[PDB]
Amino acid sequence: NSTITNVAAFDTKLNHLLVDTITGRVFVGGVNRLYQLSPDLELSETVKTGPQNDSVECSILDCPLNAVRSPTDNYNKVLLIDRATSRLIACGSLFQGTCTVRNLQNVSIIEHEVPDAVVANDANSSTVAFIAPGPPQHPVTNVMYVGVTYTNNSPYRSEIPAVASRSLEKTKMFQIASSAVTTGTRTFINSYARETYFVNYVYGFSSERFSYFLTTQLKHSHHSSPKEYITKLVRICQEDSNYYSYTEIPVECISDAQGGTKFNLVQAGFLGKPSSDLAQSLGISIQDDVLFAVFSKGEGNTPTNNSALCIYSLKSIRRKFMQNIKSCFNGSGMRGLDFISPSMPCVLTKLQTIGEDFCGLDVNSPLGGETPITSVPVAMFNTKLTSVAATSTSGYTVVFVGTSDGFLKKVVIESSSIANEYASFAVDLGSEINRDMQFDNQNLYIYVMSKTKVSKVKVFDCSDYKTCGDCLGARDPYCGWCSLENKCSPRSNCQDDANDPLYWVSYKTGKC
Amino acid sequence: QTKQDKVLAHFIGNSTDYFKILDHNDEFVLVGAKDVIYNVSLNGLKEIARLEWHSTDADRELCALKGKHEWDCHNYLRVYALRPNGEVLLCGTNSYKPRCRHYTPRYEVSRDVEAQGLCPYSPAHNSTYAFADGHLYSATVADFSGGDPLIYRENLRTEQYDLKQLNQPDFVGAIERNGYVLFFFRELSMEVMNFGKAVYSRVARVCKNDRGGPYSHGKSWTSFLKARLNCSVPGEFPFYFDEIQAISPIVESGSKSLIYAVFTTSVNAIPGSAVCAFNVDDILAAFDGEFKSQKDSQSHWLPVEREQVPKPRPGQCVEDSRTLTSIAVNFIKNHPLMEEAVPAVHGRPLLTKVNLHHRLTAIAVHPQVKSLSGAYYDVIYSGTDDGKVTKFINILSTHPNSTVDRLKTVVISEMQVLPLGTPIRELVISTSKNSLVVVSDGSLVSVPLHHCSHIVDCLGCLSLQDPICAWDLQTHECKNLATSQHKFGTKTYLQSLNSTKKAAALLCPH
Ligand SMILES: *[C@@H]1O[C@H](CO)[C@@H](O[C@@H]2O[C@H](CO)[C@@H](O[C@@H]3O[C@H](CO[C@H]4O[C@H](CO)[C@@H](O)[C@H](O)[C@@H]4O)[C@@H](O)[C@H](O[C@H]4O[C@H](CO)[C@@H](O)[C@H](O)[C@@H]4O)[C@@H]3O)[C@H](O)[C@H]2NC(C)=O)[C@H](O)[C@H]1NC(C)=O
Ligand SMILES: *[C@@H]1O[C@H](CO)[C@@H](O[C@@H]2O[C@H](CO)[C@@H](O[C@@H]3O[C@H](CO[C@H]4O[C@H](CO)[C@@H](O)[C@H](O)[C@@H]4O)[C@@H](O)[C@H](O[C@H]4O[C@H](CO)[C@@H](O)[C@H](O)[C@@H]4O)[C@@H]3O)[C@H](O)[C@H]2NC(C)=O)[C@H](O)[C@H]1NC(C)=O
Ligand SMILES: *[C@@H]1O[C@H](CO)[C@@H](O)[C@H](O)[C@H]1NC(C)=O
Ligand SMILES: *[C@@H]1O[C@H](CO)[C@@H](O)[C@H](O)[C@H]1NC(C)=O
Ligand SMILES: *[C@@H]1O[C@H](CO)[C@@H](O)[C@H](O)[C@H]1NC(C)=O
Ligand SMILES: *[C@@H]1O[C@H](CO)[C@@H](O)[C@H](O)[C@H]1NC(C)=O
Repeated sequence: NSTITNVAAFDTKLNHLLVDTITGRVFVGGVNRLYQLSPDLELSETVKTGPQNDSVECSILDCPLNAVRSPTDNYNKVLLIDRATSRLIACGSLFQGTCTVRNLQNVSIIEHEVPDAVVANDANSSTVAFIAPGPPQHPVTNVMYVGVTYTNNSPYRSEIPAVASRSLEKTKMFQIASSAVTTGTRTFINSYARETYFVNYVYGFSSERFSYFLTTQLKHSHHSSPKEYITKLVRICQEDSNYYSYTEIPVECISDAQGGTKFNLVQAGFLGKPSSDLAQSLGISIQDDVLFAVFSKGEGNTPTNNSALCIYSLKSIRRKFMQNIKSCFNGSGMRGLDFISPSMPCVLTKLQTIGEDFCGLDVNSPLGGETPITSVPVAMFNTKLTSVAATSTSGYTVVFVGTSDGFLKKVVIESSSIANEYASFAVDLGSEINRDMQFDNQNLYIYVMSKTKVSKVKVFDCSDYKTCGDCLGARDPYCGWCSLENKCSPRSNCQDDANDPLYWVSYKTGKC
Repeated sequence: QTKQDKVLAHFIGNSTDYFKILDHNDEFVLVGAKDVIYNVSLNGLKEIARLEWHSTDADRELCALKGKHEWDCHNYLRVYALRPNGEVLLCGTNSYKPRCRHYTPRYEVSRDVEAQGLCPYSPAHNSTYAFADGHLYSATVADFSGGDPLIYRENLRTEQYDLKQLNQPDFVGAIERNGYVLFFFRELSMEVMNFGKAVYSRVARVCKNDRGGPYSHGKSWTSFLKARLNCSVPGEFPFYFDEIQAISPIVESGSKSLIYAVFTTSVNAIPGSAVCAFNVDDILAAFDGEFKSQKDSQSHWLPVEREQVPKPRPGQCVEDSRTLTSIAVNFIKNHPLMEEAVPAVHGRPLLTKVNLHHRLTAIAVHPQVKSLSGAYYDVIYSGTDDGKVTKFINILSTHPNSTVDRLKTVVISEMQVLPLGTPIRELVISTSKNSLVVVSDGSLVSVPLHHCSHIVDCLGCLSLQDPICAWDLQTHECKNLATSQHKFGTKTYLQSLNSTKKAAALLCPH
């Protein structure tokens, strides 16, 4: 195939994938393995991370009686790059979720080994980690925001928070960033809900002085109601060194079809920028952020083959958080988040200037919003969608969507209402496409990772359209047709030397 | 309805402030109030010194901003302690932003710092503390919203939001004893598998040489244990008083150390009050029995299986608690409640007031008043929520009407001290000045501890049945036996306590 450029097949099962934004090097974290590659998927270094002797009942320092360490696999759970200090962060499942700090030029080198329990020690329990501004100092130092699911397999697991900010200082590596006697940059799930109410962390991102987590979880903690799974959005102010601003609102992607259809289970997320046309529909500037996410209707907690693509602007996300916060501080309703501590009523407050930047106070502090942010999907699909990525190199936004069956689909989004597929092909047939799907630095190639392979896929190829009815017929937003030369190519490739403005024509603006 | 008492002195402030005895000697008492703290002489309830500390206008605008009222946004002084160097530790609520200061000598501010977990936010009588061996043990809330109760010392706290250790408690007192610190409070019941918003009263304990567990446990207690207090009426038809209201300091009644407590019934129940007393040895002995099992999905099991208790029993004070095992510290954090309930002295309440209009609210005891026969009786003072003080003793008549010993309550007097509606918050006894200081929200009133001098009639002196007043027959004066000297073989003095009150009067001739 000519659309796929490079293919790298690995020996183990792959877990994560990131691209260095300035050097374009590729880092792949997998089961018992850890690989570094060049921008063309040429292997540079490979690191054996397992297996090692380990039991879930034991920590590194002590192993209780009648328990024995046995060789177990080391699933990679976190893969991150620090920009200020050139060093790679990789966390494994062994030893209660340990992180190592490796050199960026050569991942084989270990620079710092920490013993702190940071990440889920399960093979399937989620873990989401991104680096963004935070305390202790005012936002000149970055921290690691981590969200971990309670694996429920060890007594040492209670020690690990569910959401927390963690320091990147050499002296205090991976410790909670700011902690005091009664408060800190940390949220635990209470002893009564910890073993029953689990939280699945899907995606994490930072936008406009706030840290975000996209989660799936049970709507209710008490057993008074039947089990319903919802998608939530966890937020914290980055200046906040107390998590006074820990707040959640639910996320609904609702459809007209079959009466009421709720795509309750989110599968993957991607934060990106809109196009000229799309920014007008959402009522935002082109420099503003848009959240792209793929939701799947789920039988219980299991996603079905009935997915949908939903977009959310962060102006409406911030205005929905503000809507839930304003309402609590006006005394209406219950604070929520009964699975942190018993839910007490919202207090009436004299607060007069709660805005989009509200950063939290002592009162109504851990707030659980009930008013959801709602969106109607621009596209629906007959397969389970497992990844999402968005680029606006062309004048239009194109969303790249990965299939659990191994297919890549491209959707062009012209409005909050109108969008449709213009391409669809298999990258690794029979192999679910991983959630970590990232572009090249120029957004010209996209890295698609399946179970055991990584494929460098070209974002557009207009040269393979010989005749012109094929160029405009492909309905590719990247492809137009120069009148003079017989080449299909984008606008920049044609020469406006021709007198007629119909030198370059799009697939919907004219006829060839 | 009720005779008013002979008020000796008074010390009045507004009703808006909220007095809290923060230290008491027989000569002086310290009173924390709305924006000041008073040093008051017990000689005439006269102010001797004052230390004013007002919340800044910005700090108290923040309080009203977060949904509070004017009367809540003040700096209610609520913690006092004289440090071993002459320094003065003084903390206040500071409009729901508690602060602590270090005054050094008059006084001058030497340190100011946050006090979350060291000092309540609200002026309510919800909290307590004990400055034991140069360290403040605090039992309060650490959050503005009041949903994070804890027991905090320097670098050690209970588990945040752990309801098996503390479930919405109201602390009533704290005692230092024998290398432990005891905390008295009422709590929500999650102990029983079928709990339904019931309130039970606990006594808790922490070792003073606790230094936290190993590794991550280094900031939490390795010795926190609690037991239920049993203040019930026994028999075929039990009657429980489950909400503890006030305790007393440890009282040395002969060879027994006792703690006296006031209990009441829950709301939407048969209204009633009681006074109970618990031996200090019975309190500590309960922490040596079985632990109560945690809640599971089956909920059909005995207390903790005794095969799960580690070889060094949890709760004992080890020299370095940082050497314990993760198994041991996690155990005591999952089994902080003892199985056995602390029994009461005589196995029943010493006084009961059921279905009356008023409730008992405070307690104080004058121990070991030697009667005319040479018997020692503790004299018990209990104040009501409508401003009365009840005085009484207990006599354990051996086989008076049955083979089982029968305990009887001898009520000496129940007089009105404060105006008809005002709740008595605390009581402080000065055995030296023969004065009883009654504490309300905005006043202190002193009354006579013993009324021997006031009465002049023979019938009154014997009907009073005070163990310290007896009628002389050479002198017509009803005399105080503390200053008098009987000789066991003289028919001079006359006193009747075991009989009825009318029977005591018949002993008076003519
Ligand atoms: C409420 O207000 C009352 C009255 O203002 C305070 O009571 C006074 O408290 C001060 C401070 O403790 C007392 O001063 C101390 O007196 C001690 C005893 O003094 C008597 O005995 C000596 C001989 O032993 C006589 O010379 C003297 O005239 C008295 O008859 C002294 O021993 C103390 O000195 C020691 O301590 C200081 C401080 O560390 C050291 O610097 C000295 O070097 C020395 O070691 C001290 O002088 C005063 O006597 C009290 N007055 C009364 C009438 O009781 C209360 O303290 C206050 N409430 C609270 C809670 O403080
Ligand atoms: C607060 O404090 C009060 C008083 O201190 C407690 O009341 C006691 O409660 C216990 C149990 O709740 C009572 O003890 C029970 O006695 C029952 C019958 O006793 C009669 O029969 C025995 C037979 O030898 C006689 O000796 C005795 O004198 C009585 O005539 C028993 O049926 C109870 O069950 C246990 O023993 C039997 C027999 O061995 C077993 O079959 C059972 O399975 C079980 O093991 C128990 O022995 C006691 O009598 C009460 N005392 C009083 C004065 O009322 C409260 O319980 C306490 N509250 C709390 C919360 O702690
Ligand atoms: C622990 O590792 C050793 C290798 O040093 C291995 O031989 C042994 O089998 C492991 N333990 C168990 C219980 O398998
Ligand atoms: C990278 O690190 C490994 C292990 O220390 C070493 O063998 C190798 O020589 C280093 N450099 C390169 C270019 O591989
Ligand atoms: C983890 O997930 C994989 C794929 O869904 C599955 O094959 C495996 O059995 C799971 N492991 C556990 C312990 O559930
Ligand atoms: C969903 O589609 C994928 C194709 O990638 C397939 O593996 C899976 O079996 C399908 N499930 C159902 C229920 O159709």
